[PDB]
Amino acid sequence: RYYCEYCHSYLTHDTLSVRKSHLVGKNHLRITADYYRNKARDIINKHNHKRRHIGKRGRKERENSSQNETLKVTCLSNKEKRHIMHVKKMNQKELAQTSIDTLKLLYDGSPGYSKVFVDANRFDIGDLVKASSRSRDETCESNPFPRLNNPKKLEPPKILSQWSNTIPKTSIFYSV
Amino acid sequence: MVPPINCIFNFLQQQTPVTIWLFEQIGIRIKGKIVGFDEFMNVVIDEAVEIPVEKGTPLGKILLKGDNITLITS
Amino acid sequence: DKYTALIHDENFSTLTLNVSRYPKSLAYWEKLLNYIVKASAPICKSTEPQLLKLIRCTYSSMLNEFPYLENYYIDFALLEYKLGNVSMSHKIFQRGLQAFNQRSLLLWTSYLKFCNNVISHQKQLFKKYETAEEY
Amino acid sequence: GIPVKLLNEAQGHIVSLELTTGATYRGKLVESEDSMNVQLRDVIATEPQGAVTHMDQIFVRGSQIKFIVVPDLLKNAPLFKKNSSRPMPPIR
Amino acid sequence: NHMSQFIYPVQQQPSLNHFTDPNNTT
Amino acid sequence: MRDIVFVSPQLYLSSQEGWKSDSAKSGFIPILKNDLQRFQDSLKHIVDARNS
Amino acid sequence: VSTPELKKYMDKKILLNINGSRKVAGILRGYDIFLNVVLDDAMEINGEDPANNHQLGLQTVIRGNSIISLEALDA
Amino acid sequence: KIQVAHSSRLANLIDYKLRVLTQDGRVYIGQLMAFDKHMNLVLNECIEERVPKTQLDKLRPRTLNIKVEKRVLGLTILRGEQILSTVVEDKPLLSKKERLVRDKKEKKQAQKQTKLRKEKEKKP
RNA sequence: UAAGAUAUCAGAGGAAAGUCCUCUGAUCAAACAUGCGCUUCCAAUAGUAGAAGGACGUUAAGCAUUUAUCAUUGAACUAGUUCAUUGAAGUCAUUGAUGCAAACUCCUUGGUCACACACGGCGCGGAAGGCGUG
Repeated sequence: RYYCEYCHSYLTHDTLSVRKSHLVGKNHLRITADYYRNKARDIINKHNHKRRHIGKRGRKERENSSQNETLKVTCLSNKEKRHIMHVKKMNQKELAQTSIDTLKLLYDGSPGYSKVFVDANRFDIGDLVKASSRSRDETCESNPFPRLNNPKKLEPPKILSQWSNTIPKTSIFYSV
Repeated sequence: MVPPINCIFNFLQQQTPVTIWLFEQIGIRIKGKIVGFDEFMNVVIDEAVEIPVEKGTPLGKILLKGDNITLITS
Repeated sequence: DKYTALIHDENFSTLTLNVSRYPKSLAYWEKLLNYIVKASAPICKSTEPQLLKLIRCTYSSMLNEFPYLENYYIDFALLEYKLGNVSMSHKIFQRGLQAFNQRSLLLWTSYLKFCNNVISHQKQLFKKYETAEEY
Repeated sequence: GIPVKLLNEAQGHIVSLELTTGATYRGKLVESEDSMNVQLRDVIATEPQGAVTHMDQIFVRGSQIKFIVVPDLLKNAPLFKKNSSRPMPPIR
Repeated sequence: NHMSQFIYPVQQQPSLNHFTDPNNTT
Repeated sequence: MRDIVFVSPQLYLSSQEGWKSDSAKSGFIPILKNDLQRFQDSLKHIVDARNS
Repeated sequence: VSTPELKKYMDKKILLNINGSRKVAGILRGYDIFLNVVLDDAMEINGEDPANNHQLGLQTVIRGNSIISLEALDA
Repeated sequence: KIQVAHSSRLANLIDYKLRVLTQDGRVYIGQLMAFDKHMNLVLNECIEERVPKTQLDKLRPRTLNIKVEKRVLGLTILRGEQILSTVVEDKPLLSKKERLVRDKKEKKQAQKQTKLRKEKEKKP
């Protein structure tokens, strides 16, 4: 007999094709997509709880650290730490999905932009994406002069929220 | 489609002379008419000659073993 | 064959002769190329050497008129990549970076992406990035 | 046997090879059969004396494979669970 | 997951005097 | 090559040597062998301005 | 046991390496469970492209104990 | 170094960092995870180690030091045909007592899933 | 891919030959316990250490070596050599690759346990085996 252990279910009618109908079935794909999403975070979320080995401290260092004053520690509340871990987890999700693609935005009206950045129609990748519009025929006859009320200004540089109040308050020149 | 065992058979009945490249170690090519074959692709060759790699001796009726068959060519 | 059927076509004789009449216009160089690729549409190792050598001398003669076209140095390597000789793909990034005097961003970005896959040697692949960042 | 069942778990991910001639292929793995023979798509092929090329599609007799390197996140797919509890099968 | 990592910077104007007009020529 | 020839106008309008070569030389444009006369006919006026 | 699925390959030009050094390009007709393969209009490739290259025969069948790789040089 | 159990077959020594030899004189050293009827095996974080041709005159009979050129390749599936022998290198990260503990908690947890699945399939 | 099987041996018994089945011995195996003056290992604080393993780290363009296409045509030339043109293929590298050696930095591991500073065992563990009974 045969079964798929992501779904945990046995196949009802065993043939080769019923397997392939289950192997590329919508239900089964959503399981195996979700199964590896759980094993991804679990290696990171279950952080290596290391084992400590405490040495018997010296007579010398015990006197040199006694004269040194005891520093204050900061412990947050349970309600506080449940929110701050909700934030810091959601922040690391953002740094995954940045993908800084300003450079594609800069060469928009150039003479080979269809052939290099559209990426349905390169050579290296182009045959593979057609399986799984802005065509390759585009030349520099259409849109001769870019600035004819068409172009958008460059989106300004991003900044950190936490340190949003380090910015100089006034601009040097008067913008419109 | 044209399966190989099907297409070995179309040298048997057609009586065409074939050349058969062997395993690269031995260093000879055999040629002559393929009379008949088995399930294990070992064939009998009629009026065979052993060419080193056009001065090679004639063999006669030779049963060739199917481990050493690399190509069979017209 | 596909090659000789393209020479005896009418549109090849007019688009070529247009370029030799008006070299620096570009929009005729661009039509001479955009047409000649589509006429060999399956552009794999299959297609015949007379048609590939001709589509190589269009590119390499066209970049010798317009050395500042970043995309057509990328697009000419990828055609040499898919056809499958990465020796000749490097050689035409080297000739692209030297055209800009080593200091163009799009070339060094779309060189290194490619260069990750084919260098397969640790110390030398980081040497590409050390040489890159100083320019 | 798990060694082979793993290779089916790696469809559509980048893998490597090493044929017993001493070549090294590395491209996305499209098909595999039970005799450990594979079809790779969009590959980079390294000849035994170092020469590298690119080829779109390749097939290899499974008999000549020396090893396959798989993505490292399948190290904890459920082939490797020792104690597994399958449910009672449906009646045919 | 309410707030975000980054914002575009907002900034105050310098009130438009003769010394800080970017179109000025005289 | 066959049925193709490499020509550059910058060496021809200035009337210099080697303005055509059949081998794949650098900076030359590939035109059909039969169309070399239709090439020369178009540049005749500019050669008349260069001459006179 | 199972037949190798080269169903998408057939009737395209195909280069393949026989044992170690010899490379043979032809148009693939048929195949079997052992990967013994048969192809039309074969040509043995070498270092010099037109010079050392010579054609083999009209139909040739290869044993699957000498296939290493089999690249499909077409779509 | 490490003393292996005097009657321990290849099925027993899962997680033991092995030292597998192929026919060409190249060695793959890693944690074993599966095996098979015809003895092809899945190592976890293996490293291939080769003696280069230049160093090999040094191993001919006369402290020797050998420059072993190694390359990382994580999670392989070897082939059987190629293996020549195996030898044991390290022992697993977890104890012998602790590998029984993790079995019984997983054997308990696996059974809990089925009964929670069967009663979620029965009524709905 | 399929079929078959679930330790072997020997004896007594039930339905001259063999099979089927049952309790009695021997041997074999697994799991579990449990012992051995059994074997090996388990890191400074009376000090700023050290052991095993690494580094796909640095010094470092170290030092010492050896390597960078073939064919066709003309000129000069000694009696091979250089220059120019035409074709063929061409991993990248020469700060490389190959051999030699050191120093430094940094990473993962553990009983950093208890008693004692005392002229060839029989402290309490844990880890790894070997051997023996049940």
